Amino acid sequence: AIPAFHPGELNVYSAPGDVADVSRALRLTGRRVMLVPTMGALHEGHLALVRAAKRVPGSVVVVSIFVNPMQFGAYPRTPDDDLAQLRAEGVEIAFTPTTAAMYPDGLRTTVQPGPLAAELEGGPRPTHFAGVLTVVLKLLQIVRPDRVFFGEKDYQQLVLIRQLVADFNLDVAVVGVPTVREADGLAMSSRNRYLDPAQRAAAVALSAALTAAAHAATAGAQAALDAARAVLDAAPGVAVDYLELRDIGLGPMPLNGSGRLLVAARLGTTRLLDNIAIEIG
Amino acid sequence: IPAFHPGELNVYSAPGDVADVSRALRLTGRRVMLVPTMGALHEGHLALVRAAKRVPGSVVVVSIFVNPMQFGAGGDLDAYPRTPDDDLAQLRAEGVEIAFTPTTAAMYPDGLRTTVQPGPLAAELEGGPRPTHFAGVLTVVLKLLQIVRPDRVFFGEKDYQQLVLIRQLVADFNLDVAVVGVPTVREADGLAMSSRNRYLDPAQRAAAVALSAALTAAAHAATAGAQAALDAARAVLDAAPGVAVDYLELRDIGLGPMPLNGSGRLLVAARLGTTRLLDNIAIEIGTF
Ligand SMILES: Nc1ncnc2c1ncn2[C@@H]1O[C@H](COP(=O)(O)CP(=O)(O)OP(=O)(O)O)[C@@H](O)[C@H]1O
Ligand SMILES: Nc1ncnc2c1ncn2[C@@H]1O[C@H](COP(=O)(O)CP(=O)(O)OP(=O)(O)O)[C@@H](O)[C@H]1O
Ligand SMILES: CC(C)(CO)[C@@H](O)C(=O)[O-]
Ligand SMILES: [Mg+2]
Repeated sequence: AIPAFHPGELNVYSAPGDVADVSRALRLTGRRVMLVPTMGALHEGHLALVRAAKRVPGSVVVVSIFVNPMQFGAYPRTPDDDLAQLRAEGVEIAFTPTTAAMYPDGLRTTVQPGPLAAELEGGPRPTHFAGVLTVVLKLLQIVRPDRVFFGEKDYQQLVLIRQLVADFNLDVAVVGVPTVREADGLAMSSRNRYLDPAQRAAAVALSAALTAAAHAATAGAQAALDAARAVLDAAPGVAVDYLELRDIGLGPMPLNGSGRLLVAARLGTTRLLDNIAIEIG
Repeated sequence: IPAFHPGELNVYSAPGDVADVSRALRLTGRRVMLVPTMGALHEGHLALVRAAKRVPGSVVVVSIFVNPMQFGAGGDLDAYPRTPDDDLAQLRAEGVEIAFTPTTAAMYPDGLRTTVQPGPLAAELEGGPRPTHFAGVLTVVLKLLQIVRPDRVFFGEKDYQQLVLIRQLVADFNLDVAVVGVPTVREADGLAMSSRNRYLDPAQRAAAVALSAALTAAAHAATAGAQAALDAARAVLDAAPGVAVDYLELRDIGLGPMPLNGSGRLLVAARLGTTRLLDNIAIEIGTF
């Protein structure tokens, strides 16, 4: 028998088989299942993902809350508050599995990403994306959503998930949602709370550098890169790990055309990242 | 949706075509059965097909694809037997409605990019000397399952380690498909059917009976314990001319990090000339 599902209410399921059965039943009833993968501690950035999923006609939104140990090398856990926010957004399904339910046999079969996973964010964390793709593949198989939502803020992650979907012939649409930003441009992130006042003010340099580059781009790729570097060079205590212009699939940037500029920097012990669309010329 | 002529063999090479047809069939209530093969079909494959065919209201999809990823450098890939015409004739004779025959470019348009990394069992037995073989197998099977989205997928017990690894793949990635193992089909004297049997000359073919003879002798000797079972198999293999044993191992049925306790599987791999043959059998320790 299919588990109970109360429309218009937030239905919480912890067992994978339960959400799998409900999702299947709902799709048969005329709903389009939308999956929004999270690790909890929800903020406006996550709500933008949720709102994107909810606006699809016939949508039933499934928000997974799962701190995936495999993508780590202390993590904030606010169950009650996260669920309240989801209820406030009109989300009808929350999937909150335990590590044991997701990995009943430990790490055995896993996903091995292509070479892009060793670059950029993969430099300091070479096994991070294998963890991300493995848990995302599992969530996709459990929930079987029509569309899955990820923030553009973690652009490399978004691109790797598009590679996962294409490479494994997955029947799901991957939707990238624009980065939600604080009033001064800083990309919203749970980790921002760790920045002291001086670091928080200096942190504006990442987004300022990216938007400066996007507008400098009419003058060419070098102009865009040099403008971004100048902005980052005007900030104290911002240790840039990388500032790279690539094509939209993160391969080498074209002579002209569309691309993406990505930056990551360390402010004290907090690593921040950001990125932006760039049109060369 | 491409054309689907019921009661006839429909051949599709494009992944999108078989995906669309399978989806359409599933939507009308028919249950889709997938039998993955690398072609060069023989009675062993037909047993998988018949097992699939008997599921009520099923539509059977047999994929034929010599997967380059599971072959290690060498002329192994080029040497693999290919008999496409006889294969399709056999499927028609079996009443199969769908054959999926993708091209290498359709399956690997981006070369080897995202792939499946099997658990530790993949580095053992068959994987010892071929460390990337099972990643090739699991990657292609994962793709075939996503393309066809069958309710059940059929594999032969002959390649027992492969069957176990596919069950791991399905469990580990939460795949919504039932894995069905089908008993090994054998020639009248016991030889496990295999497309590689065609490389045994008359003498090697005669000597090859030793693998199955050794396994069945071991299964009956097992009432006396594991040592008796293994020694009986070894004696039969040792009495066989021109049979070079690669390995003979008795393991728990899951072939995993668990000691043998009552129910096991005895696996053997041996070379007759350049032909490497495999076989395995269920073993019950201390049971008559
Ligand atoms: N500002 C933002 N705008 C849009 N999506 C965002 C976002 N911040 C995070 N997301 C998305 O929310 C999902 C969950 O990612 P998390 O890492 O759990 C949250 P986070 O804010 O990035 O925390 P973190 O600072 O610990 O990394 C991802 O798809 C992520 O890209
Ligand atoms: N004798 C047999 N009985 C039952 N299933 C068999 C079988 N021989 C092969 N199969 C199964 O048929 C499927 C396809 O395997 P193939 O590699 O295409 C044929 P093969 O005969 O095993 O070729 P090979 O000798 O070149 O390895 C596998 O699931 C395999 O285990
Ligand atoms: C499972 C399989 C069809 C994958 O190519 C192949 O390994 C085989 O012949 O068993
Ligand atoms: Mg994050």
